[PDB]
Amino acid sequence: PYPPLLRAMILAERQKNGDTSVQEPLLNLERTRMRPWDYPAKQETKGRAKGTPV
Amino acid sequence: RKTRHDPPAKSKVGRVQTPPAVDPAEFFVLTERYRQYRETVRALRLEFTLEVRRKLHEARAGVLAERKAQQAIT
Amino acid sequence: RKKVRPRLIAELARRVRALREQRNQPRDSQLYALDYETLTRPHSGRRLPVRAW
Amino acid sequence: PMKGRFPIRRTLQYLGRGDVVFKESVKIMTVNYNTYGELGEGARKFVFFNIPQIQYKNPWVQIMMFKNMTPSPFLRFYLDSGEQVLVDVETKSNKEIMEHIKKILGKKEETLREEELEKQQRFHPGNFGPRKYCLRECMCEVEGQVPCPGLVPLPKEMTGKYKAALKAST
Amino acid sequence: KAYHGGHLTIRLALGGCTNRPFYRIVAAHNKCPRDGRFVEQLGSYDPLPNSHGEKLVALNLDRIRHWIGCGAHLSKPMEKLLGLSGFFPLHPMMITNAERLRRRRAREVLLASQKAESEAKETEAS
Amino acid sequence: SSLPVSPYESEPWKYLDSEEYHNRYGSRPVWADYRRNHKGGVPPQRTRKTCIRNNKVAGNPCPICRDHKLHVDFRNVKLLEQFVCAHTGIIFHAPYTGVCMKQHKKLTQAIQKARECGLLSYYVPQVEPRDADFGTVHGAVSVTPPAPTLLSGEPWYPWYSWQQPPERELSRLRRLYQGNLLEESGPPPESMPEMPT
Amino acid sequence: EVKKPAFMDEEVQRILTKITGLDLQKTFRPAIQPLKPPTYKLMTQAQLEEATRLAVEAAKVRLKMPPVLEERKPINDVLAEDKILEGTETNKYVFTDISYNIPHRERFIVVREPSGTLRKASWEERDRVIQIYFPKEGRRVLPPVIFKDENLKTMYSQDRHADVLNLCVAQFEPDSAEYIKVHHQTYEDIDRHGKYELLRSTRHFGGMAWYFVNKKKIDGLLIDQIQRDLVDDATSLVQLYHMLHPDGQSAQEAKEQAAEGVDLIKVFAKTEAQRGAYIELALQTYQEIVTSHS
RNA sequence: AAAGGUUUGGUCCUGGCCUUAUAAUUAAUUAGAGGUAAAAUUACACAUGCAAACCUCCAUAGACCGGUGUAAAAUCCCUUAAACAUU
Ligand code: FES
Ligand SMILES: [K+]
Ligand SMILES: [K+]
Ligand SMILES: [Mg+2]
Ligand SMILES: [Mg+2]
Ligand SMILES: [Mg+2]
Ligand SMILES: [Mg+2]
Ligand SMILES: [Zn+2]
Repeated sequence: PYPPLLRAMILAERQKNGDTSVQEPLLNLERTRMRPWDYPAKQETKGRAKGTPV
Repeated sequence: RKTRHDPPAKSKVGRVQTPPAVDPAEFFVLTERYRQYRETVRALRLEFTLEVRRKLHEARAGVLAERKAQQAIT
Repeated sequence: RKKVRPRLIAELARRVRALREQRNQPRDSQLYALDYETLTRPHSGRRLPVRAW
Repeated sequence: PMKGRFPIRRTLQYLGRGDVVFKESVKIMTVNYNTYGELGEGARKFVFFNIPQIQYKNPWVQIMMFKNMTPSPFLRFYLDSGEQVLVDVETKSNKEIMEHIKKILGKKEETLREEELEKQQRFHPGNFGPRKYCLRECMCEVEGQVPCPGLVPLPKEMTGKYKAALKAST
Repeated sequence: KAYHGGHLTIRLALGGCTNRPFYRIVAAHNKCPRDGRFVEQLGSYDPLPNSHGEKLVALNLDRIRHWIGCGAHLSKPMEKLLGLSGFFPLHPMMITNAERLRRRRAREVLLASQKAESEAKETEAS
Repeated sequence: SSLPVSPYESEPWKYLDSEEYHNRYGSRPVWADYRRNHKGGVPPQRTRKTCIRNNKVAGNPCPICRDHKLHVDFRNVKLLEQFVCAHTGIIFHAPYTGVCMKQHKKLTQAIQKARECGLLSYYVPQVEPRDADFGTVHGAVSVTPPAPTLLSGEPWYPWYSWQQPPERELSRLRRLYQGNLLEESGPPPESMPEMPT
Repeated sequence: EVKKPAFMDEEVQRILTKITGLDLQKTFRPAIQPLKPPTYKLMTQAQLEEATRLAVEAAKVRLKMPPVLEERKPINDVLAEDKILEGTETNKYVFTDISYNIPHRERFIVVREPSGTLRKASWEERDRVIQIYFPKEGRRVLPPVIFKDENLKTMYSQDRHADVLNLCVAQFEPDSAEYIKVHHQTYEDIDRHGKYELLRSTRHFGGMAWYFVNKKKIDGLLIDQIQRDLVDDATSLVQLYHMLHPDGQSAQEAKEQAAEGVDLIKVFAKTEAQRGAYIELALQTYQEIVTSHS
């Protein structure tokens, strides 16, 4: 579902524009699915430490 | 705030990390809430990203945009 | 304007510094060396986090 | 007494009375007029009275005027496309000249109003900040909201000094 | 200042006086000072209850959607504000903290009953 | 330490209709025959802070302070009108009438209170209604169809509620954080426990 | 079904404008405000008449009547009931959408209560917060104190009814209960004391006559219009009463007798007038004076 | 500026100085408490303490915040282009 306020703003716009429907607004999560936090990252784009000793 | 060229304090050389203790039941429930919350927020950020680009295209090359350009030339 | 003048020393310094970095690049055996008694890297003195000990 | 003839021409109100706002195409307006003659009186009056008003509303347009170079006065506009619009202003009153150029190369009232509204899009009355940009600096100014401590002292229980004392007492 | 690196963020800028806090919701580069240069003001938050007992939040939901669509991050207090409004889902830690408070008051209620029972034993002793 | 006591304290408006007022002031304002003593031709931009300090009176008491029977009350409209411009309806600044800053603030508050209660008239501009359209059929001011979760009584999102972790996952965390653990927590109370009092 | 006439009906606006009247001296009475030195123009009789015409055009826009609407219905809609947040907050949050280009009656203003319920802001809450973020000149965030019955009665004693109504239009919304309360209190005070002249040549006369017609108490306004020699207005008022009450005994009697002009007022007296005896007496006296003198 | 004082034996003109208003710093004399705002001789030299960490190792950050007015007529506004140590 959409968040409570954002759902009401969608349904309100439907009625204003003349769209008559009782369909429930739904968010699609397929396009934006997150990898696990421990998924291997890109080593090529990672930094390397400098060569000045402390 | 210090710069990278500043010398470190002598009262904190002994400092070592104290990681927080973990409650197994609450840690897992919280980890799942973050994953589900962040997925919902990514879907909404994408919906907002599309409205920005839709509105931009309508202004740049919408019906009204094209008519006014030719109307002026005529 | 026209009173802004070149800064040769800055130009020389930038190039010279960059050259030295390429010549004296460290190796993985040095950057990632470890002293297992203290669990601290000698190259930088970085002490590993506790959860990794 | 303000110097010169018709010193009203050197007032901001007069300069703002101009109504000819050129389209973005207009880049240059050359004015060719004669200082002596009878059929060029309107052209001479147009340079005297109207050219300041046109420049004031069109600061980026180059107005260059040439005197006694041709038998008759005319106006030539140079547009960004490369087109050249010649206007003949002989036997034409200064008011007539202004109306002619307004029609052919002047922005309409509708276009100018839209630009004004778009300019003010980012000003919001609800926004808080300095007087230069906003109506109210702080929410304390709003009626019913907690007033500024400087004008009106806060209750003791709402003060960090008091809260710290209780924590020590605990 | 001439910043190099960083991102746009939506955060709360603190205003007001001592013991009288007031916040401006703004979109700003993350490296800018808290109360300094911003890009747009997106609303305001008054955290002190008013005469009617209402904490007043103003959200420019059209411009907020615009800046989230352009990559603007959100600070954690602003993520909490959007959750209370209903524009965003409730933040994970808003729910967790509410659970912790429920578990902490349950202990207090139980202890008070135990103390009352201990006091009842004192009543039995007379 | 004995300031005189006015007989008109209860009903201040009475004084301005009495014969004593007419003889002293006639039909002119009470500040008409007052002049400020100051060096130079341009006077200071503020009047003296107050004419009365601890029952003592200053050298040249202001129009309000010099006459004790005059009372600055929102109900004494006839006195208040003398301190407001009849043509523009603007309250005069203190240097104009020569009243002290204390009485000027008191007069300003009495004038503002009198106007708010309608005792003292002022010009009300004619303003148009706020909204061009007066419809109340938009969802914001109307009824939104109730969401499915709201009708059933469920949380808006399933993860709002506490969902017991699987036992295998609780063991996986006890191994990962072995040696730095807290006591396992069960389901939280269904409602907020009533605050003990 | 024959539609009930509305306040904005072109026929109703015509009749209400006529009975209201116009007076360039009353409509443009000098404002007590910061003044500037007057300007002067030399004008011929044609130019002066043109300027008077523009003054009458402006007096028409100045006399535009304010809306007459029915009382709004309380907003009682719950968007959500998140009970997880019960007891975690002590004060209500009020969230206002302050996007510039939204009509004020189409903005979303919600309230998160301490119990966790997310509900829509009530009408009183909507008006307060819209003043705080879109402040309107003339309006105050909190309801002023002049509208209290004791304070309003003071304004009525000073014959400041047009002011009570001009303030009620600056502060309250036309559909609010407070707006309707003050207007109906002012209109009732004018009736009892026969002070109908106070609102003539003002934008508030139409609503007053509208209120009397709907409440079937035009008797006082007719008696006063006749005594002021405004008998064309009195006839138009009886036409408006026969338009909003078509099935009334008076409206059916005028159709039977095809009454017009002064006849319409006589029909009303016999049929539906609360005080018919007086309407005839004043109407008769007017006829005697007109006939006797001219 | 709504002006004023001051050249002469006297009048008029010209013309400068000064007075009256407003504000900041310092000083003399004097002074209860409370709320708020501000804090400032010096790019001269500095004892001492603190001001940058985080984290299952890699990385990321310490390029910010904070400070001063050093240098320079140094700038403003506007155009084009390309990038970012970014999102
Ligand atoms: S200026 Fe608003 S609280 Fe002080
Ligand atoms: K002089
Ligand atoms: K001399
Ligand atoms: Mg990692
Ligand atoms: Mg000092
Ligand atoms: Mg800074
Ligand atoms: Mg210098
Ligand atoms: Zn005084």
